Amino acid sequence: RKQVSDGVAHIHASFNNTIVTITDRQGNALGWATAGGSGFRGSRKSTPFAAQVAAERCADAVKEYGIKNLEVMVKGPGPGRESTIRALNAAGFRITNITDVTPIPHNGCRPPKKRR
Amino acid sequence: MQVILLDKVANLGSLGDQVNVKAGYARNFLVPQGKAVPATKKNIEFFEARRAELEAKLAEVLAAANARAEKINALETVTIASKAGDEGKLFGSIGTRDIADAVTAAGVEVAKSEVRLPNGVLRTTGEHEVSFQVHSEVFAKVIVNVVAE
Amino acid sequence: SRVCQVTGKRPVTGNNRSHALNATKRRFLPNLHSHRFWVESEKRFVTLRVSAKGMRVIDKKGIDTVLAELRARGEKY
Amino acid sequence: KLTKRMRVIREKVDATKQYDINEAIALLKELATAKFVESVDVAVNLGIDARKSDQNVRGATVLPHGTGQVRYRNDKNGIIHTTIGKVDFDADKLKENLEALLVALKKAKPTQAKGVYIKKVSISTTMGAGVAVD
RNA sequence: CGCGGGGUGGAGCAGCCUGGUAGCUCGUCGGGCUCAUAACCCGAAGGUCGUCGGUUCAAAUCCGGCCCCCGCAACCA
RNA sequence: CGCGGGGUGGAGCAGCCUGGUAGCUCGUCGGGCUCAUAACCCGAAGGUCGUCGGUUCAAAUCCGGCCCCCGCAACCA
RNA sequence: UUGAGCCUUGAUGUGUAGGAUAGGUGGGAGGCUUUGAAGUGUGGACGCCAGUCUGCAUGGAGCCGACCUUGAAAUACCACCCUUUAAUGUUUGAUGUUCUAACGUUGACCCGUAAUCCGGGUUGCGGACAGUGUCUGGUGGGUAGUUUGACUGGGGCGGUC
RNA sequence: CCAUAGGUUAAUGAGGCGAACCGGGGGAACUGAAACAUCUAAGUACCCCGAGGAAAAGAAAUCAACCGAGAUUCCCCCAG
Ligand SMILES: [Mg+2]
Ligand SMILES: [Mg+2]
Ligand SMILES: [Mg+2]
Ligand SMILES: [Mg+2]
Ligand SMILES: [Mg+2]
Ligand SMILES: [Mg+2]
Ligand SMILES: [Mg+2]
Ligand SMILES: [Mg+2]
Ligand SMILES: [Mg+2]
Ligand SMILES: [Mg+2]
Ligand SMILES: [Mg+2]
Repeated sequence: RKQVSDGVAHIHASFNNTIVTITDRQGNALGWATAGGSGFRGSRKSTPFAAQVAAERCADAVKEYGIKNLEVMVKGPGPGRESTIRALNAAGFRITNITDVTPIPHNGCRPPKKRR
Repeated sequence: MQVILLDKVANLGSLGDQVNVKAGYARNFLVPQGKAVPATKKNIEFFEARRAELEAKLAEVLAAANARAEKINALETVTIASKAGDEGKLFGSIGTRDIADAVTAAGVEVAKSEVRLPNGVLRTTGEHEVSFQVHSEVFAKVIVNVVAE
Repeated sequence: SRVCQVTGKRPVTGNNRSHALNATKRRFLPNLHSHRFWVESEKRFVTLRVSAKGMRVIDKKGIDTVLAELRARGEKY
Repeated sequence: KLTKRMRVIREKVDATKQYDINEAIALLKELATAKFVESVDVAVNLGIDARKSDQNVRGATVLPHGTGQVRYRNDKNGIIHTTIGKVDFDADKLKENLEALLVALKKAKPTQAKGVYIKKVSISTTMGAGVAVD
């Protein structure tokens, strides 16, 4: 369990699923819980509620670590992004600061042409 | 093996111990360096009475000469300035060969085998510590200042 | 040749009996290895071409004792 | 865990040693330090399979000095236990008792018992230190 | 001449080795959906198992003759 | 020829190894579903442990066989 | 560092009857406590989070066995041990890094020597790898030794033995 | 550095040939088995090395049998 004092709660909110990984301050992962691994498979996987219950099941699994306060790094458009931070607060954490790490190129690689 | 020692081996021995060591360790290291001699019936007798009384301690005061070897140089500093480049960056990198020549003509008459370089091969212009090995257990800490000539 | 200096071993021959007992001539070679020894007498290195058994012989006997045997056998060492 | 009594019980006796038959019988006076007169139960680990009904060692032997004939049968795991009388019976009396039992077990050898029979025979009193015999 | 396989509802194919009870898809027939057809959904029917005989309690099957089809073979001078 | 094992609703797998107290995933209904079909989602239905003896308070389990599926190494009548 | 066997020692083990996160067995009913007590502060270990385990110490010398509910009695005391597990000792094994002396060097320089061979000597780089011997599994037409039936209205094909 | 390696000179011996025999180092195949692979052919042919007048072996860590014989070599039996 190692008993880490504080950590960072990353939020990967893509269009179809939100993986919420709680790592320490040094990036090393301590636990995770996806919106598709907590039931809600398919159409309901892309909902802000599934994103909520994703972050809920991630609050535990890290109780063994005892992270009191944590920073949050959101990433992606997704359906979550704002419903997942509310549950991550309701779990009993002290939100140090909320940062947005959405990766945006300065017109780098060519995006797909898809979806007609 | 069963090789009886002649010195102060850093892990098992203490001058006069009948330690069992691997055959390769004794044959290639202990034998040719005089750190030990094969424990065969007759050879044991030459050590236990002749050497263990007198010759053993004679090598111990040689280790006292190693204590003398720690301060053969007075100031304990050797400054070498050879051709280099700009912003430090030495032209031709110096080595343990020349440091053996540097301190001998300027203090400690040391050989190349007792010369060390704990930090690279000294390409930089500045402060360096050539930690001499006056003895396996007790060393020297002569500070070498390499200046860009 | 592969003849050891000390033991005087040489490559003997022999059959290679398979599971069907088919005899086939093979050749047993000695475990030669060029090792360099330290003679306390001359205070130098004498390079012999000895087998692995011949090193355990030099281990028991003296190093110079073996060379005394090789000198008696007219070998260059 | 341990205190005043329980530790001295183990300090007197050499734990890492199996004593001779005429040795253990005398040394037991050092251990039985209760108000009453204790007794010594005998621990004999039979080299038979308790997971095999064909090898069950079961019988009764007469104690020469009493407690006094005793009854015995092993566990579902391999060792059998029974007493050989009071601790205050003289040392050579227990000597008479112990030896009588060992014969009694070999007197009841199983046919399918494959392996060393006794391997370790120990006795101890009420408040006794673990003492194995030779 | 020989070797080996096949023949089963209107079509194409399982079942045969290891006998008693034959199934899948399409098509057909009837109903529904639609303004009408196709598609789609629901229900049902439909087979002398090439042909004759024999073995057996019982033969599509196991065995034999004949007819049709398919592949292989039909060679050395 | 042993040495290892593994056998559980229809069925693939648990749980056994370390004694009492059988879960799991598809194959079927009721639905909810929606103008609808699709898909989804909800609750139900089904092995007392392949079979027989011993020990034991209590055997799916531990110990003996039987029928196997195997995993091979063997395999010089 | 990290597996495995073992030693010492310390924990571990809530169908259900239940004051018990009790396994079988078992000798015997006093240990226990002032070689500084019950109760507790508070934290850790353990955890099916039901309840154990426990350091120091304010406190201050008590605490408790058959009794009664169990298929079993009270780790109060002790012995032999089983599943589960902790520290240490020891024992070999498999990895990772470093070291230098074995070994390699178809790197440099010197001498033998006017000689790109070779040997020795300094020195640099590798390094217990590489390579070689014995044993060993796999692969192996690269190579070698061979087998591949008879009857038959000629042999083959088919069929038969 | 010494010292070794190496270099120069002298002395003694060796080198090659030879018919078989002899000891040692390597070592086939056709053939027989009515095929063939274990096996046989055969440790033969042949190649190599070394020596002598002979060579080899040889004075028991041998056999025997609880009685004894006493190195090796060769021949007849033992016995196909
Ligand atoms: Mg595309
Ligand atoms: Mg229509
Ligand atoms: Mg071929
Ligand atoms: Mg042939
Ligand atoms: Mg013919
Ligand atoms: Mg000649
Ligand atoms: Mg033939
Ligand atoms: Mg002559
Ligand atoms: Mg002679
Ligand atoms: Mg002779
Ligand atoms: Mg006699």
